[PDB]
Amino acid sequence: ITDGKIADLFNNAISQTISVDQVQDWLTRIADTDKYGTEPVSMKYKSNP
Amino acid sequence: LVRIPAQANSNLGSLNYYANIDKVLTFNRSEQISEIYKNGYLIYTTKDW
Amino acid sequence: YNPSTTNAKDFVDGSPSEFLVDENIVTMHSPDVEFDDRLQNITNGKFKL
Repeated sequence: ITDGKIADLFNNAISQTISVDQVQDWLTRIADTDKYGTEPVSMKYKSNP
Repeated sequence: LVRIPAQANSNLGSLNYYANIDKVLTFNRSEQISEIYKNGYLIYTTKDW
Repeated sequence: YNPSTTNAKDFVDGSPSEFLVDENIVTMHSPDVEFDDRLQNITNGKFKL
Protein backbone atom coordinates (compact mmCIF):
# COMPACT_ATOMS: atom_id res chain seq x y z
CA ILE A 1 0.00 0.00 0.00
CA THR A 2 2.10 2.94 -1.25
CA ASP A 3 0.59 6.12 0.25
CA GLY A 4 -2.43 5.04 2.29
CA LYS A 5 -4.35 4.61 -0.97
CA ILE A 6 -5.99 1.29 0.05
CA ALA A 7 -9.31 2.20 -1.60
CA ASP A 8 -7.89 2.70 -5.10
CA LEU A 9 -5.73 -0.42 -4.71
CA PHE A 10 -8.81 -2.36 -3.59
CA ASN A 11 -10.70 -1.04 -6.62
CA ASN A 12 -7.96 -2.05 -9.08
CA ALA A 13 -7.65 -5.64 -7.91
CA ILE A 14 -7.96 -6.94 -11.48
CA SER A 15 -4.68 -5.24 -12.45
CA GLN A 16 -2.70 -4.86 -9.20
CA THR A 17 -2.72 -8.55 -8.31
CA ILE A 18 -0.14 -11.32 -8.64
CA SER A 19 0.59 -14.61 -6.92
CA VAL A 20 3.12 -14.84 -4.09
CA ASP A 21 5.54 -17.17 -5.88
CA GLN A 22 5.65 -15.00 -9.02
CA VAL A 23 6.86 -12.01 -6.97
CA GLN A 24 10.39 -11.94 -8.38
CA ASP A 25 11.73 -10.30 -5.20
CA TRP A 26 10.38 -13.16 -3.04
CA LEU A 27 12.04 -16.11 -4.80
CA THR A 28 14.22 -16.97 -1.77
CA ARG A 29 12.73 -14.99 1.15
CA ILE A 30 9.56 -17.12 1.58
CA ALA A 31 9.34 -20.77 2.56
CA ASP A 32 7.59 -23.25 0.29
CA THR A 33 4.92 -23.77 2.98
CA ASP A 34 4.14 -20.02 3.25
CA LYS A 35 3.43 -19.50 -0.48
CA TYR A 36 1.23 -22.49 -1.43
CA GLY A 37 -2.17 -23.19 0.14
CA THR A 38 -2.95 -26.83 0.89
CA GLU A 39 -5.92 -26.92 3.28
CA PRO A 40 -9.65 -27.66 2.78
CA VAL A 41 -12.58 -25.30 2.31
CA SER A 42 -15.71 -25.65 4.46
CA MET A 43 -18.81 -25.32 2.26
CA LYS A 44 -21.91 -24.84 4.42
CA TYR A 45 -25.19 -23.21 3.41
CA LYS A 46 -28.94 -23.80 3.66
CA SER A 47 -31.88 -22.83 1.44
CA ASN A 48 -35.62 -22.18 1.74
CA PRO A 49 -38.63 -23.96 0.21
CA LEU B 1 -32.24 1.78 9.03
CA VAL B 2 -33.96 4.97 7.87
CA ARG B 3 -33.58 6.00 4.22
CA ILE B 4 -34.04 9.77 4.20
CA PRO B 5 -35.81 10.63 0.90
CA ALA B 6 -33.96 12.49 -1.83
CA GLN B 7 -33.41 16.19 -1.13
CA ALA B 8 -34.60 18.54 -3.85
CA ASN B 9 -32.16 20.33 -6.17
CA SER B 10 -29.44 17.77 -5.45
CA ASN B 11 -28.26 15.09 -7.88
CA LEU B 12 -27.43 12.84 -4.91
CA GLY B 13 -29.74 9.94 -4.08
CA SER B 14 -31.79 9.06 -1.02
CA LEU B 15 -29.41 9.25 2.04
CA ASN B 16 -28.95 6.34 4.48
CA TYR B 17 -29.04 6.88 8.30
CA TYR B 18 -28.05 4.85 11.46
CA ALA B 19 -28.19 5.78 15.14
CA ASN B 20 -27.08 2.39 16.54
CA ILE B 21 -23.41 2.30 15.50
CA ASP B 22 -21.18 -0.75 16.02
CA LYS B 23 -17.96 0.34 14.31
CA VAL B 24 -14.21 -0.17 14.63
CA LEU B 25 -12.16 2.82 13.46
CA THR B 26 -8.68 2.12 12.07
CA PHE B 27 -5.91 4.65 11.47
CA ASN B 28 -4.36 4.08 8.06
CA ARG B 29 -0.86 5.55 8.09
CA SER B 30 0.22 7.97 5.36
CA GLU B 31 2.16 11.18 4.77
CA GLN B 32 -0.68 13.06 2.97
CA ILE B 33 -1.68 15.24 5.96
CA SER B 34 1.79 15.35 7.51
CA GLU B 35 4.98 13.33 7.27
CA ILE B 36 4.96 12.14 10.90
CA TYR B 37 1.79 10.07 10.27
CA LYS B 38 3.68 7.30 8.44
CA ASN B 39 4.20 5.74 11.90
CA GLY B 40 0.75 6.33 13.46
CA TYR B 41 -1.11 8.87 15.54
CA LEU B 42 0.96 10.59 18.20
CA ILE B 43 0.69 10.15 21.98
CA TYR B 44 0.01 13.34 23.94
CA THR B 45 1.29 13.79 27.50
CA THR B 46 2.21 16.63 29.83
CA LYS B 47 5.32 18.70 29.18
CA ASP B 48 6.77 17.78 32.60
CA TRP B 49 6.18 15.37 35.47
CA TYR C 1 -10.61 18.78 -1.92
CA ASN C 2 -9.31 20.29 -5.14
CA PRO C 3 -10.58 18.03 -7.97
CA SER C 4 -7.68 19.02 -10.24
CA THR C 5 -5.17 17.52 -7.78
CA THR C 6 -6.68 14.43 -6.11
CA ASN C 7 -9.70 12.17 -6.42
CA ALA C 8 -12.27 11.87 -3.65
CA LYS C 9 -11.05 8.39 -2.68
CA ASP C 10 -7.37 9.35 -2.52
CA PHE C 11 -8.25 12.44 -0.48
CA VAL C 12 -10.39 10.51 2.02
CA ASP C 13 -7.73 7.79 2.28
CA GLY C 14 -5.52 10.24 4.19
CA SER C 15 -8.02 10.08 7.06
CA PRO C 16 -10.90 7.66 6.34
CA SER C 17 -11.75 7.46 10.07
CA GLU C 18 -12.49 11.20 10.30
CA PHE C 19 -15.93 12.59 11.12
CA LEU C 20 -17.59 15.79 9.93
CA VAL C 21 -20.60 17.51 11.46
CA ASP C 22 -23.79 18.00 9.46
CA GLU C 23 -26.35 20.70 10.23
CA ASN C 24 -28.01 20.14 6.84
CA ILE C 25 -29.38 16.86 8.27
CA VAL C 26 -30.61 17.28 11.85
CA THR C 27 -32.25 15.07 14.49
CA MET C 28 -35.32 16.55 16.16
CA HIS C 29 -35.90 15.46 19.77
CA SER C 30 -39.36 16.04 21.26
CA PRO C 31 -41.06 14.40 24.26
CA ASP C 32 -44.01 13.34 22.09
CA VAL C 33 -41.87 10.93 20.05
CA GLU C 34 -40.44 9.25 23.15
CA PHE C 35 -43.72 9.15 25.11
CA ASP C 36 -46.39 9.02 22.37
CA ASP C 37 -45.73 5.82 20.42
CA ARG C 38 -47.83 7.03 17.48
CA LEU C 39 -45.02 9.39 16.40
CA GLN C 40 -42.42 6.59 16.37
CA ASN C 41 -44.09 5.07 13.27
CA ILE C 42 -44.10 8.08 10.91
CA THR C 43 -42.85 7.21 7.42
CA ASN C 44 -42.11 10.12 5.07
CA GLY C 45 -44.42 12.63 6.71
CA LYS C 46 -44.95 15.78 4.65
CA PHE C 47 -44.39 18.54 7.22
CA LYS C 48 -42.92 22.04 7.33
CA LEU C 49 -40.30 23.28 9.80
